[PDB]
Amino acid sequence: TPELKKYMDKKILLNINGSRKVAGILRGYDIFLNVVLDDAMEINGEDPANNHQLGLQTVIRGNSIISLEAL
Amino acid sequence: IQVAHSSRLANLIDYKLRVLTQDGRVYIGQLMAFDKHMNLVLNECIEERVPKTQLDKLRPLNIKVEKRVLGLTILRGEQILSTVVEDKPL
Amino acid sequence: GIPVKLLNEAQGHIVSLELTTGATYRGKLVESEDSMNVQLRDVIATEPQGAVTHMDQIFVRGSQIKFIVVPDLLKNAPLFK
Amino acid sequence: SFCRNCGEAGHKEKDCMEKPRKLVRA
Amino acid sequence: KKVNGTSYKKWSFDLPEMSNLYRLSTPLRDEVTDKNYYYLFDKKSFFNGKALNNAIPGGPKFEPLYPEFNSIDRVIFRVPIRSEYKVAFPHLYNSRPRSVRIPWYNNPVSCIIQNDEEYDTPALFFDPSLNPIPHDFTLPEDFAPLLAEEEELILPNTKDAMSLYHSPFPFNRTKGKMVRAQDVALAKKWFLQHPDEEYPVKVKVSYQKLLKNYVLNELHPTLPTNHNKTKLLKSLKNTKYFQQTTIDWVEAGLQLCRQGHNMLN
Amino acid sequence: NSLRLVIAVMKICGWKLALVSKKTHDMIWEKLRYILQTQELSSTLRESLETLFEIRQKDYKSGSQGLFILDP
Amino acid sequence: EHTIFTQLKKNIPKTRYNRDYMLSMANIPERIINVGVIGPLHSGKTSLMDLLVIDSHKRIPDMSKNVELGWKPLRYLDNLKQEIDRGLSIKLNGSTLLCTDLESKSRMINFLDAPGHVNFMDETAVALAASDLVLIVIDVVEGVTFVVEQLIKQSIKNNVAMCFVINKLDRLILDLKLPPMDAYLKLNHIIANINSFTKGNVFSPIDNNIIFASTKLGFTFTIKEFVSYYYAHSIPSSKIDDFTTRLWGSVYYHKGNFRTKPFENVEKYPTFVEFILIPLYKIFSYALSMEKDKLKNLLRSNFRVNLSQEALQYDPQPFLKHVLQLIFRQQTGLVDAITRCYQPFELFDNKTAHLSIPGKSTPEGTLWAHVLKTVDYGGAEWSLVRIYSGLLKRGDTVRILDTSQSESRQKRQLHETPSCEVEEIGLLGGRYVYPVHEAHKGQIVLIKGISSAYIKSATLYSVKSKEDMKQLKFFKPLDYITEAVFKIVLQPLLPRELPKLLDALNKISKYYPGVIIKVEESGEHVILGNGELYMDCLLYDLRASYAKIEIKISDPLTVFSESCSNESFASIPVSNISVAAEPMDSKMIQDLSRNTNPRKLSKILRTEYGWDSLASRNVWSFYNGNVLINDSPELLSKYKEQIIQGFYWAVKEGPLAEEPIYGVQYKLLSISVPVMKSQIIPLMKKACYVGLLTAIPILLEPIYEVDITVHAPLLPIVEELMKKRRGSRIYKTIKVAGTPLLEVRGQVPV
RNA sequence: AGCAGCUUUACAGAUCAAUGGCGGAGGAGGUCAACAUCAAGAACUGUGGGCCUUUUAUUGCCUAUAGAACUUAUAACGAACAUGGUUCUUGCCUUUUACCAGAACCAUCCGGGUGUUGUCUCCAUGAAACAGGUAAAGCUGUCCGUUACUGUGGGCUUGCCAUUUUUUGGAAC
Ligand SMILES: Nc1nc2c(ncn2[C@@H]2O[C@H](COP(=O)(O)OP(=O)(O)OP(=O)(O)O)[C@@H](O)[C@H]2O)c(=O)[nH]1
Ligand SMILES: [Mg+2]
Ligand SMILES: [Zn+2]
Repeated sequence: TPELKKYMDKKILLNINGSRKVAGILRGYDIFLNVVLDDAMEINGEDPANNHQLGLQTVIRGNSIISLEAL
Repeated sequence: IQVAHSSRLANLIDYKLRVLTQDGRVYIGQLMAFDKHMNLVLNECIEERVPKTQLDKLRPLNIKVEKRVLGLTILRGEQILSTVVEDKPL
Repeated sequence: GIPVKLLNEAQGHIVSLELTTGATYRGKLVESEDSMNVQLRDVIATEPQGAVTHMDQIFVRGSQIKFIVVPDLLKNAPLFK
Repeated sequence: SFCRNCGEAGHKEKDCMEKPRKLVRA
Repeated sequence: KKVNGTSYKKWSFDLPEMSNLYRLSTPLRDEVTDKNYYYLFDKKSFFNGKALNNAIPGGPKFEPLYPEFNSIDRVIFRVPIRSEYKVAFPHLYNSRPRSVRIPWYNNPVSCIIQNDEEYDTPALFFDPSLNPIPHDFTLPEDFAPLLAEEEELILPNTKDAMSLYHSPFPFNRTKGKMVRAQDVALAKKWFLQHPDEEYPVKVKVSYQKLLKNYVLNELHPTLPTNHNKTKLLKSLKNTKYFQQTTIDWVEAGLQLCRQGHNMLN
Repeated sequence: NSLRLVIAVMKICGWKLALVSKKTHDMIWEKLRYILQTQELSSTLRESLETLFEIRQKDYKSGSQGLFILDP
Repeated sequence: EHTIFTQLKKNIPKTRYNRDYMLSMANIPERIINVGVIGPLHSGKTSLMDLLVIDSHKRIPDMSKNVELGWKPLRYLDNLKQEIDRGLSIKLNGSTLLCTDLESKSRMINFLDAPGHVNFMDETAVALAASDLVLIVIDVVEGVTFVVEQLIKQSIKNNVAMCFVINKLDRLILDLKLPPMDAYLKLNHIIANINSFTKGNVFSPIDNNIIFASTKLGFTFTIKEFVSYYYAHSIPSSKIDDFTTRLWGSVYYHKGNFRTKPFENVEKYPTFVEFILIPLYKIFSYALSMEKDKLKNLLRSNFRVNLSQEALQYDPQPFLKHVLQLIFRQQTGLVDAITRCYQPFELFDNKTAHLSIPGKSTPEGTLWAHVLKTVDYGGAEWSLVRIYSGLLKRGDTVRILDTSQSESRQKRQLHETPSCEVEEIGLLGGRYVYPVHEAHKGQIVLIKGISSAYIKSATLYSVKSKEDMKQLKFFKPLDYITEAVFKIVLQPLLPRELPKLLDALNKISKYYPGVIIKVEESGEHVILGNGELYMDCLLYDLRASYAKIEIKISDPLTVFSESCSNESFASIPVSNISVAAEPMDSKMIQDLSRNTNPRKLSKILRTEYGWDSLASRNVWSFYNGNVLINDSPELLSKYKEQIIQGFYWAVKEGPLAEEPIYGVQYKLLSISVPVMKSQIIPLMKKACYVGLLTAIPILLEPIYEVDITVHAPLLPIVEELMKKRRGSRIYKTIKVAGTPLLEVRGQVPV
């Protein structure tokens, strides 16, 4: 498994496919690197005006995750 | 250099190879190991690429390729197009 | 096979990844997997266009890695024997 | 105790007068 | 196959032969498998007894090697300091332990369960002496444990092999070098061990004296010089004045009698 | 499976039964030991079975010591 | 005359790996593990280290043909002349090895081989202080004896990881002749005993926490190792873990199917017996009794190992060892167990706190190290040091603070240390020292030049600046587990040689951590040790190596202590401040003997001990199992320090025979005074004496616990022996399951 | 097991120039001999490089590399076990020899291992010719056979036994 235990209940920023960024609290994960996020937000640029709150539960498919950064 | 026609990757350990990747670059180095995925270990690896400024010279010649010295390098097999032998073992 | 064993043998050394997106991360290898998922710590990230950003940790999905440069002192680790 | 070698009691294996297997002056 | 050749220098036997020799040797073979049997009754403890001029029961006696504090009003008498303690811990229980050689401390308590007694008792059995011990997924159907081809766990010679495995040298070996008939010290094991029976005084004294000679031989080695040159018979054989032949031993002995008689007369 | 009586009989006569019928005697021991080692015994039974093992371990005749014994 | 040691660089054995690569592990903390091999006397620790050493080296000059064949053990780490002659380990020794796990990832492992004799429990304590993880080597026959319980408890207290090596399995097969099912029941019983002491941490063969071995026959294995070697190739890879976890417990197998009950009409044994014990038994049985041709084909077909023509000529024991070494290979499964079981993120901080003080992490740029002990190694004096932080380089100036001063400096710091040079650094090699230029965090190493600044242990530090100096932590004195109660008095045979003896005693005091050496007021020297063997070893070292002079010694004695059995009959004052005393309660004596704010303490005393409100507040000090109670506070508070000092002097030299006072509570009942301090201290000592003499004074003697292993028919003889020894008593008699032994537990006055 | 790969000591078929690979041009013994060597910084030689010694002959140390037979750790060729000499201290004594029995320092004797060469016996004897070289040779020229592709067989790998992290395409424009 992805050893993502370190990241549980912490904020992460995921760089996903298509030059998109999503920040959220890691709620759980999967053998495929699928992840669940609490409090998820889409990141567009530097200005917070272009950021968009997503929803209560967000599932990200594992092959779409390029990388994740701890926050 | 000419190599035996029956040669598989299992035979080419310690040979210097040019390994060509899907993004247009080449990696030259002594092969230390390979894997069922075609993951490769290149010792003393160097990367060469043809810059877009010099790419027009290849259209229907001296090409100034840019190099990085990498060192001991793992290539992930999905990125590899093909491999060519450059040199024999010492 | 050996390339994955070599990566798990690089654990605790400084390694440099290049990704399929073109980005380069140099940092200390914290953890690795048979997928080539890697964790890096104390990381310098080079954007493909040249921008440099520092991050405290990064986890990279192994499918997105293009190549990994490990220290040369690994060339005589027991795994090659 | 019965001798392992000859069954007769009164002596141990090492003291047995029978080959290993498997009146007196006044 | 069994011997290197007529030079008769090396031997190599099979398990059933070694088993048969071990079994035939029971009256003269060594039976003490437990090394703890020799506690305070071994070479080093005899060396210490000699150096300390202390004689443990059944041990050899020797001439003494050497010719306010601890006053009785200051000493707490709880247990007598036995002579056995003086050889067991020779530095702790002696004030002047000169020429003492520290002994082997101990060996794990032996638990070798004995067998070969009842013809059909197996090699593996829970002997009366032992305490009791009173406390979906699938694989290919042809998958089986290692060595499943052999149904017999215990082979016909296994008991013998285990018995020989625990026996003292040389029954512990399947190959070896030949030795001179005079170098096989058959009776030595008897006096190196405690007397097997409560024998008369003269017998116990003989046991002690044989041990004394053994201890002196161990204490004073006389190493041979590496200069193997000029051995007598080989030197004589090199001359034309000596010839060789083969004769019966009794004839050779009678010849030596006649020759010695002529020499002296 | 009335072990409480088998144990009582074995304490008294097992040592002769081992001389006379060592085959069946060592079957009864392999059955009795399998019970002790692999079955959920009640304590008063268990400690009497274990005490039969102590008896065999050190003095198998000690189950018929205290009875009156007329000489042969 | 003292040790078998390789003095010549040229003759140091070459490793199979490159040592420069192993030293390149050392700059990575997480690639170093410190492993302490501990366990009962003769459990096989040194033999296990022989296996690791022989795996790691190309050719060992000290290895005879008898050792190579397996007739005798190498005993590499038992290189002292005493250890060779006595046949047991006496001093802590070790080796730094590059070890690879089952995924071929190498780590540097610093192994420390500790003596198993209870007399040398001090060396075991040093091993526990130095190690991250401990391999508890248990002799499968005797099982979890009382010493195993103590080592497990001590490991938990020391915050080390554990793995258990169930050694000498050959004794189940060849010695006891247990059938394989009963050998399984014996192994399961042992593991259940182990688990009864490990709190809630479960130890199991399927978790690899249990390693099976026969160091005599050169083999060790775990279930994962055995499966990867011989079963993984016959089953789908995605099922290997599911198979491994089913190789223990009440699981039965028949035709590719598993069941928690035996299959009808099959009567097979559990999966562990079928897939692991039976083949092991067959290896033993066949190597000893099968014809070499058939055996050669079986080993080729099943284990894919090829017997050489020379091996076919080997004698039975050498051949059995050779075959087992071919099948089980190197110690890879043991290294794999070690390296997965230790997790520094959940142990290292707790360890460093336990050995020093809870607090902030030490800065990465400051050198901090624990000087565990000094060793007489390879004809020179060295210091065993574990680097906790920074980088230590040859020639660096360092501050060595003798750990006896740690408490003082800790108190002064929360609110000058000797300086010396690291003249040499070297890795442990058992019979050699491999020199290195520097040592990193996590390494255990030998350092020369610092051993003059301390006696038992010390803290090594090199602060960057006075800022970080505020954060410096000092290591506590090692808990040597056992207390030295066996006593002997000595003096030189010739008075002219007294200074030589003094120098030798200083060396002994440094090389034997648990020894207490004190010069008495009469001029005679007192040595306190753990037991008769401990004393015999140190006396041999004095007479043969350090003093080289003849020394007169007394018969064995013991350390007594003075106490009271009733309250003081009268508040008698003294002059030249009346003090009273009472017999301390058993519960508090026990807890203080185990070392277990003013308001918090008052809660402890009021709830568990029931002391009254004043007593629970007026306690001035706790010292050597005694308590001082102060019951106008300003009138008394002027001289609290001097009164305490007088009490400290009294409790270490009582009125009966100037023996330590123990188990008494002293209460200050009055003061005789309004330059004064000079009188207060001696008079308070005198007051304590009177306070005790006015009670019912008594003498206490230390009582040894005794563990006796004996064949069960001989229990009457042990009984008679205990009856013949005054004050000795038998408290328990455990049957050692599946063996003819009993473990008889009792007590004997020292 | 079948399928697949690697490998080639054998057999068959095909091929058969060269080149390459592989293999080769006595064996077992002897109550035979000679020579060498066998108790020490746990303690071994050689090749290569540096320094010192040496003064034309080689020694010692450090470094690099290759090999380290036999013997040895509860230390030792020998799982065994004698005698002599000198000195000291004893014993019985009546002086010496011959002796008592402890020590220390030294010898002799009965035996032993390993290596190398020779010899002796028995049994064998597609290429053992000729020439050079070496301490010698399985070294060089030379000679003989076999092999390269396919089939069968042997040995090894343990691959088979398209669904998110690699190899059944987010590519192409
Ligand atoms: N039968 C058997 N004996 C063993 C085994 N391992 C060690 N021994 C023996 O047990 C004795 C002690 O072995 P060591 O390796 O010195 O044991 P140890 O744990 O280091 O002993 P100490 O450190 O002194 O406590 C030796 O005689 C070994 O031969 C084993 O696996 N089986
Ligand atoms: Mg040990
Ligand atoms: Zn008989």
